[PDB]
Amino acid sequence: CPRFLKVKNWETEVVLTDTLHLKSTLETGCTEYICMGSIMHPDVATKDQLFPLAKEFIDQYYSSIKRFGSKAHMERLEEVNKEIDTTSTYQLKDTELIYGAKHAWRNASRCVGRIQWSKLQVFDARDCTTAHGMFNYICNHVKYATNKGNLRSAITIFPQRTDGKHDFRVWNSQLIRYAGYKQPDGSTLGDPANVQFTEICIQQGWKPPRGRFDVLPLLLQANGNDPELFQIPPELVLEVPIRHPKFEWFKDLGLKWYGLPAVSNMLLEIGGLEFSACPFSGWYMGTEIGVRDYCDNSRYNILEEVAKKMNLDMRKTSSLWKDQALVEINIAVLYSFQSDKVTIVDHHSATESFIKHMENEYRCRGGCPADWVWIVPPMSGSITPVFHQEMLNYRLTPSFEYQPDPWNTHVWK
Amino acid sequence: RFLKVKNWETEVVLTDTLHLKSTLETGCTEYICMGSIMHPATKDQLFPLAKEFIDQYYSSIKRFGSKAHMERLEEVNKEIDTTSTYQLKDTELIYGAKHAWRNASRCVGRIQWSKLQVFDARDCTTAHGMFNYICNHVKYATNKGNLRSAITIFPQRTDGKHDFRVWNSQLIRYAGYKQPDGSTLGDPANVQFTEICIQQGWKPPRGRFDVLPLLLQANGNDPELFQIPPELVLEVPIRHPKFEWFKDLGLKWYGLPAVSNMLLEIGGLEFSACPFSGWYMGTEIGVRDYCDNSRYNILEEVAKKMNLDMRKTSSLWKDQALVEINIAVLYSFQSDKVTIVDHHSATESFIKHMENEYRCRGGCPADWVWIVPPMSGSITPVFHQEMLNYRLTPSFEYQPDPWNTHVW
Ligand code: HEM
Ligand code: HEM
Ligand SMILES: Cc1cc(N)nc(CCc2cncc(C3CCN(C)CC3)c2)c1
Ligand SMILES: Cc1cc(N)nc(CCc2cncc(C3CCN(C)CC3)c2)c1
Ligand SMILES: C[C@H](O)[C@H](O)[C@H]1CNc2nc(N)[nH]c(=O)c2N1
Ligand SMILES: C[C@H](O)[C@H](O)[C@H]1CNc2nc(N)[nH]c(=O)c2N1
Ligand SMILES: [Zn+2]
Repeated sequence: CPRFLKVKNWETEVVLTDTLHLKSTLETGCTEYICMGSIMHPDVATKDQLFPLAKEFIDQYYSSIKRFGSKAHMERLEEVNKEIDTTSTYQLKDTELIYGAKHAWRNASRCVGRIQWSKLQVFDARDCTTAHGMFNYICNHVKYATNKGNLRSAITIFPQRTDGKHDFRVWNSQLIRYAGYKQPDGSTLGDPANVQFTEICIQQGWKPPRGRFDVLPLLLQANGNDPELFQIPPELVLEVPIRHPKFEWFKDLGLKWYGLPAVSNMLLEIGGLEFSACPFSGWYMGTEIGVRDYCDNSRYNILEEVAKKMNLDMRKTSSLWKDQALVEINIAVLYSFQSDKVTIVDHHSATESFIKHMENEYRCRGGCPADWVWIVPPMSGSITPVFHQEMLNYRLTPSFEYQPDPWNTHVWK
Repeated sequence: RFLKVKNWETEVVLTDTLHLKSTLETGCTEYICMGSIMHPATKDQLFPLAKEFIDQYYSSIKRFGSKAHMERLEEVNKEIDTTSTYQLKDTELIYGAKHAWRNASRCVGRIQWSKLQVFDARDCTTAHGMFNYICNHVKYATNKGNLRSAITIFPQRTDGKHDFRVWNSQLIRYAGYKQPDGSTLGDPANVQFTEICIQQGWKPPRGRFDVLPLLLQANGNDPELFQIPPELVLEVPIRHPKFEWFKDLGLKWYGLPAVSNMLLEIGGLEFSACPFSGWYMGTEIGVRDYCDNSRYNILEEVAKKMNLDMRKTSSLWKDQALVEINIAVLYSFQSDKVTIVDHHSATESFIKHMENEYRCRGGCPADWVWIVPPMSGSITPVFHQEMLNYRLTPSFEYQPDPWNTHVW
């Protein structure tokens, strides 16, 4: 592969140069003959597979702290090696675990908010053994990160995978989501995207309120055991009711959303070690709620109803009634959140900060992998600076990875 | 491998087999994806390519291996052998052009692919000849507002020294002027080209919407300036249906979108000059042309006339101005009976087209980065549609700007 790759920004003519891609550790899905950049998703490690993976991580850790080739470095290599040989695995030091987590985020090519990658509170939950313990750890995470609306980014990391039959898993794909209920007539109540999961919860014993915005319980799996249900204390779930700075009628739509975006279904990979339960959270970009959650057809789909109250001609598409309503919904979301002093970032600010971040990363690190398809906001694309920014995508490690839904893989006891 | 693509909104899955046919590169590797990078012959090189195209041609008319096929293969071989090139049959020229459109992964308008009027200009020898051919193109394709897709194909490349080139990147564009006080009049993207015309004898009206002259190079010679007759250049005054003040902004645009800087490749032959034209998707003008910072950059002005609170980004004043500006463009074109499509309709049609292609062709190369409209992304169906990108020939390729390679 070429040593230097150049990326251009077409708005500003700025050309950046990328050397970091050479450290790419895995497959993107693309080949020389086909590109899969718009494809969403394109058993344990052996002693022999694990050795080089850990050395790679450790070397990079000691390289980061400016102690490469030092005594401490070679001792750590020797200690890890002995440990893998004797136990078929190894344990990270707390310093290494934190470094690993921050760099997983730093390496997340699909994340527009990485400017903050080094401010991340890491909670080490590797001493956890039961689902009840997972519940305590998770509640503690929610409260710390919510911080009465002044959100703080954080991750809680459960014990790594051992044999594969003892994984810890949060079954919710996000810590806080709303329930979805399929009706006999085929209409859905709540968030239609979570019908399947809601049904599992009800099967497992959940008593469903059957409202529009019901916070789902946690479904938590410890040490390969069957999952257990817990209700997050309502007082820990910060919520924001959506109103509009102009249309007094907007609050009549009865809309609200949760303040904490917290992904819980991904697998954290550090130095060959797999952390299958690693809930992490930041704060929302407005479009996530105002465009995707509210206006996707297979989601809350409020476009028509908002358009009606906006009194818009809705017979033609070329009136751009959808577009017009979309803007207002997003003005509302950003407005309601700022008013309740709950941290949120609009897509203009977020994308600008990312360009600054990206430029700094080329400077100091020699690149910054980014997935354009995800970075570019789902509205007003070309009026944000990232639309014009050429990006290179590649997978560096440590990383956050997708993994199978656990209800497909679980062996019930 | 058979490859699957899912739409996430409808959960529809299509199966891609067509991709097994490509030989050209995409730019990506197993380890690096360049999906957002804009720009990622002899007797021995030329024949297999020729063979492939002719083969795929006869395969498409259901006469593969025929006597017609075999002789054509023989004919083409003897010709490359003795002349270091070959000429396409007329039937082959049309097919080749239609399929280069059909394979244009960055084009959302491909549902129209086979309704293409092809003008053979391979008999052209001079820039005057070129100007005449292009004027006929503009007049036909413009058609008094009822636009018709077209392509005009000039002589192929021979030796690289005698190249046919249209120098303007598009047939119709507005001039851009560098002001004393640092600002810029007209289209800032065109300032260099605009300057090259002035440096060639173009007397510029120095307006905000001066149609540039044509700059045509024939057979490798110096290019020559020609003014398109104004009655052939249709334009549209932009007005808004509620904001009566909108017309006072003084905005117009041309009706004919016509790319002239690309290279059409067929059977290993290279047509360096092949202006092609369709009709506009509204966002092209409303979002990109009017509101890019490096372009006409009118968001601020419009937001002013709408009296929006422009202090913080989180008011989305920019987004608000954006939607209104686009409503006007669609409204104006529709009011002047000039063909235009809005991004909602174009994307629907494109998804429909994809379905067609998978069904009858086993796939459809598509560049998600380009297909997704530059505003209101995820409320158009293409946002949620996974696309596979790969390079099929015949194809439209980029080429260097002529002012960087030309020996005057
Ligand atoms: C601090 C403020 C943050 C902001 C503003 C932000 C912004 C975003 C946005 C808008 C997305 C796209 C989400 C979607 O479309 O579903 C995203 C994805 C992602 N973020 Fe960030 N994020 C933040 C914090 C974090 C943190 C703390 C982590 C991990 C430690 C993280 C890792 C990721 C990953 C791995 C994805 C891809 C998720 C997926 O593929 O489903 N982000 N981020
Ligand atoms: C008939 C109606 C058509 C519509 C509505 C349409 C739509 C579009 C749009 C919106 C773009 C993006 C342009 C940009 O962002 O600069 C595009 C690009 C493109 N179109 Fe189409 N198009 C049409 C006809 C055609 C025709 C007739 C051809 C060829 C004969 C064609 C081939 C291409 C190619 C090669 C590109 C990419 C150009 C580049 O890479 O700069 N399209 N089309
Ligand atoms: C760390 C982090 C930060 C941030 N701004 N957003 C996220 C995603 C949060 C999120 C919350 N609930 C639901 C989702 C869904 C939205 C719809 N997608 C299809 C799947 C993920 C995503 C994560
Ligand atoms: C065949 C065709 C159809 C269509 N609807 N649009 C196009 C693009 C036409 C077009 C016309 N003038 C100017 C441009 C520029 C706009 C700014 N871009 C950065 C480069 C291309 C593009 C081509
Ligand atoms: C098909 C396409 O890859 C898919 O719809 C992607 C597009 N870009 C996205 N971008 C973000 N931020 N989040 C998403 O879920 C998606 N979905
Ligand atoms: C860097 C990026 O590839 C560049 O901004 C692209 C993005 N997508 C685009 N999409 C279209 N339709 N037209 C364009 O000119 C571009 N520019
Ligand atoms: Zn790729």
